[PDB]
Amino acid sequence: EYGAIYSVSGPVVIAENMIGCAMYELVKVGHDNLVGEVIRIDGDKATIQVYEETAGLTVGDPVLRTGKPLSVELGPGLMETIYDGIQRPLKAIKEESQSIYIPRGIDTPALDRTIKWQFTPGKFQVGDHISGGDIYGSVFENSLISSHKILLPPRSRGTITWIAPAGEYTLDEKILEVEFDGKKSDFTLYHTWPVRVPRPVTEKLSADYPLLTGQRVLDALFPCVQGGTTCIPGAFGCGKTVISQSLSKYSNSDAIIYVGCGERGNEMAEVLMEFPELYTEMSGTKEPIMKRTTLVANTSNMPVAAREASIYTGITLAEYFRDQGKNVSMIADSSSRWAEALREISGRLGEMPADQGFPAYLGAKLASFYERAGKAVALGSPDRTGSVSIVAAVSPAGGDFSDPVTTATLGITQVFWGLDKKLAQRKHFPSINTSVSYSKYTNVLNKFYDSNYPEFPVLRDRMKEILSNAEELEQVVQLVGKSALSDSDKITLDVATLIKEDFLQQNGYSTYDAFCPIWKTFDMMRAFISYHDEAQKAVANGANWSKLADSTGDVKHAVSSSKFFEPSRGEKEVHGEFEKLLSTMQERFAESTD
Amino acid sequence: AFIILDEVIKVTNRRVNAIEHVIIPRTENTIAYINSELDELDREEFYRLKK
Amino acid sequence: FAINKKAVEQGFNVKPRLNYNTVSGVNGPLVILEKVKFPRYNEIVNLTLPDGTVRQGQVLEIRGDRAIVQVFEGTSGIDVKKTTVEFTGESLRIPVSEDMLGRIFDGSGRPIDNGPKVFAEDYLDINGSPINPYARIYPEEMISTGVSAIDTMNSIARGQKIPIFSASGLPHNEIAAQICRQAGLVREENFSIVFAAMGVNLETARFFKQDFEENGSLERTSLFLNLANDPTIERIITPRLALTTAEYLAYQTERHVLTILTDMSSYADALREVSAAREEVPGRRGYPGYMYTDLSTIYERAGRVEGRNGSITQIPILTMPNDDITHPIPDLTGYITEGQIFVDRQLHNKGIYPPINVLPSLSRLMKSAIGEGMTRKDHGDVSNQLYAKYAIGKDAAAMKAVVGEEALSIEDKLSLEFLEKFEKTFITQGAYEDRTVFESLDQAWSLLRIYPKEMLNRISPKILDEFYDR
Repeated sequence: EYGAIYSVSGPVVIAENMIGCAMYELVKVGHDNLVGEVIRIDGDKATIQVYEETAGLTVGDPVLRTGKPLSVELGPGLMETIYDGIQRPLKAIKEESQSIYIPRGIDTPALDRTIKWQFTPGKFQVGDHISGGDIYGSVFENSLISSHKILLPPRSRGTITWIAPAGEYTLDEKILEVEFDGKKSDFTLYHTWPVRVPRPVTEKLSADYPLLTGQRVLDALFPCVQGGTTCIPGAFGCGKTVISQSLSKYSNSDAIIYVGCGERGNEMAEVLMEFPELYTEMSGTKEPIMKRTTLVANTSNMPVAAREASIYTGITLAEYFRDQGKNVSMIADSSSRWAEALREISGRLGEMPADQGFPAYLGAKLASFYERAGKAVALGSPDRTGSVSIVAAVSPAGGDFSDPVTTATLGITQVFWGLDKKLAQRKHFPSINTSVSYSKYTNVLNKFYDSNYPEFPVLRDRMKEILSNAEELEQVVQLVGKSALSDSDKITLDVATLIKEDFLQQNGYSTYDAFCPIWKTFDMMRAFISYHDEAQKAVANGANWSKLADSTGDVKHAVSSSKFFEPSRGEKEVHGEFEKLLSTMQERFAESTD
Repeated sequence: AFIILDEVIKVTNRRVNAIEHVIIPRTENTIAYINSELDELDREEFYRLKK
Repeated sequence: FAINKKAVEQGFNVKPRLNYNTVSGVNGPLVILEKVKFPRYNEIVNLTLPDGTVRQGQVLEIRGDRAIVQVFEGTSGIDVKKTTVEFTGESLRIPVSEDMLGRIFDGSGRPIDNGPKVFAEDYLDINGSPINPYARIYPEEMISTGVSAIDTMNSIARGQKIPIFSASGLPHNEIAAQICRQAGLVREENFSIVFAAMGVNLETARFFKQDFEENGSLERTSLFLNLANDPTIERIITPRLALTTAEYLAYQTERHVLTILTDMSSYADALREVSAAREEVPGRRGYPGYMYTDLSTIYERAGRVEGRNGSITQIPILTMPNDDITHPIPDLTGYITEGQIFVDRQLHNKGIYPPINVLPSLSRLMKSAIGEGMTRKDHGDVSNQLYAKYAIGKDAAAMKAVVGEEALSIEDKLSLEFLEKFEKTFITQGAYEDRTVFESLDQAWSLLRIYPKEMLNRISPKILDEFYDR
């Protein structure tokens, strides 16, 4: 029934008279009912770790055992919500305590329990056989998440014997009963799940659909595929906010789960104050992104037991939303801080340190957590198909890349988008360093490119070659001088400069350059290559680049004016514009080359 | 002046190339090795105290 | 025959086993029992969690009446009131039968190909007694892998163990697939292939399953998969299961087996993790003090035998942490083994496939396989000449970047030309191109035409006089 306390030391509490405690399980300790996690067992005693401060505990205080490991509530009412590491609703705590601090031991349900949802019964009906993962209804939540499907929790079977008609229901009402060995199961609108146990799925699949962002330099040279993985450096001058905002505003995804696993405070207040001001543009200036994203935030002074268990909370929600047939995309934030918190937990527990101090777990846990991404087919009746994508952000531990975490994550991920402050400080956005970044999903996207836009791979290979040749020429001009080069070399350098100035660089503060669709980029690459090759042709047949640059005139102008055609004018208009531009360019090269 | 300047530039550029290519990396490797050794000793001290 | 009919007659016997509902603690991945009635060291037990889900364990210590059990599939959810153990009175054994070929098993050696159980011919302990050294015979044979850098500068004799050192991101998977697809005795492609991958991502497993299927090799193979998300402790069992299967096949059905171990680094990491759970004295960089013996008891299971015809060859793939040949894992791996092929990062950045440099690679048993009666008599020393010239090219190029291009005698110019061609035409080859040793040696001779006869000293004059002119 209850176990008393026996000894207290730091965050370690040892209870007694407790028989029947799982090795990992949540217990309520003290008269304030703090939470803890069983760690050791020997006879009656059971070492417990208390998340919050342990001061004021007295021998003999009762202890309650919950009977399940650290879990998370899943159901309606997740979107437009802000949580702590262990899913504490911060928007409701401030309304309950009416203060600015978090009371020690305050407990409120993770989901609002007094609100009416409109439930529509599914295709199942009494007498039918049902199994885990099946859909048996729907719920209306927003105008953006228009249908929130209801799922029978996995690991549950039997024959349904009672269902409710469509109506107004709250999260404390039973709406289904399943008979397996007695009509003794009652299912409400929500269900829980352990956070360290991957959510079951029918079958994993391969990733073959690109993750469209809007930035040309990423969708063209270093593409990412839905269900993939990524990591990017985290610093101040560079700025990953330019990535996060665009990804959460224009990606082709149906949900975003931002996760902050330990930050500086002020620089968390400056992101909690921005999301409820970003408007997506579909079917009009649709409601802010908050209708579509749930957010997990952890400042630096939250309980350490929570700052390390955050990325497990976000990924579980991402998998839950995948289980409905959506394309989720989690976004971590400074996983290095999570690694530091893990090291702190282990060191306090006490274990032999591995390379540089981190425990041996790091290499295994990183890969295990990263394995949850990827496309999959959910287990259920209507045969959904979803995917989850992770975009990490490795924070150089002290300003380097030799620490174990960076190497471990760089060998696990598949993409890398390097960012340099040198480019950013001199007005170059997005500040991508196109030499150290790379992408490995290139050869898996052919099944899509050839079906839609066959010429991509050759064009991008040629452009990468052009840039490499430009930098090659650049480490020699300063010593040998520009005059010692041919006209082909100068043509290559000039086209490289044109690309670097009016293709890679994007505005992001207008309507013409804020989100470049796929064809809007394919056509630009086509036009740039059509200019470069026809320019090289004139030198090949006999001419002087001095007489080519001047004679061309508007040729080097129309290409740079291509980016000023707003992509909101309709695809057909821009396609016609580009085709006419190519025709005019080749006609002029037919004239100027006479 | 042409001959003298050629000589001086040649010697200085040669010295710069030598320093860049076969001095800095050697010292960097030495620093990395010593850094590893220090942690190697720290681990043993920690283990003794643990025992 | 009667001898066959008696070895299994002892099978017809029934031996009940106890159930102990008495646990007295849990800590980390360990579980402590009490009142066990004559434990046995290295036994097998069957935990039955209160949820009703079975697990498996293995005793590690036994005092008067306590047994310390480590659980494979984690330890969470266990309770000291409702759990239940059951001592099987035996070590861990695997069911083997020559019908395993063409099937898929997971880390614990149970089918995952939607098929039936193995229906074994006998049970074998995953461990095995060492091989009486007086009953071992060295190879005296050669395998033609079709890779010039592997079949000319080094060599592989069946019955040999050769690692493949490669960094992370390099195409060691492609090299291994090519080798296994494209290996035969130099004048067979009947090498039954057992394959064991531990600590891999889904993409790698899918790729390997794909490659073995389109080459018509899946009907004579056997795969053990232990992906990255599978339980960590089980990664120790997998290589032993694979090697036990290989030993059965080869030394009891007389067929030549070739084994692949996809990632030994994950095995080492799992060893370190399980060790740190206990308090064993650590070696350098934290790895266990006895890792050398543990690796040795895995590698030293290949070779041939006096009274048999089978022969099992190993190609363990190993990943260095930071491209550091002085790391403990490569050091012990190359101390135990006999030679190793090195995959180079630098050559990879120039788009050279296979990105194999030859200076840091070695093959101990090359000097025996090559000679006369199997290849030309020049093979023994053409390799030495190419080695010397490549080493001279390296330091000639290194010198060029310091003093400039003023002190480079004609020797250095020839050396640089040789170094360029030896990489741009000789090492490089396609992903589906065979190269018999004769053709590779002809090309190698073609690259020594640069040097005049008078300074090819490492090579013998007799070979020069008879081949340098043809």
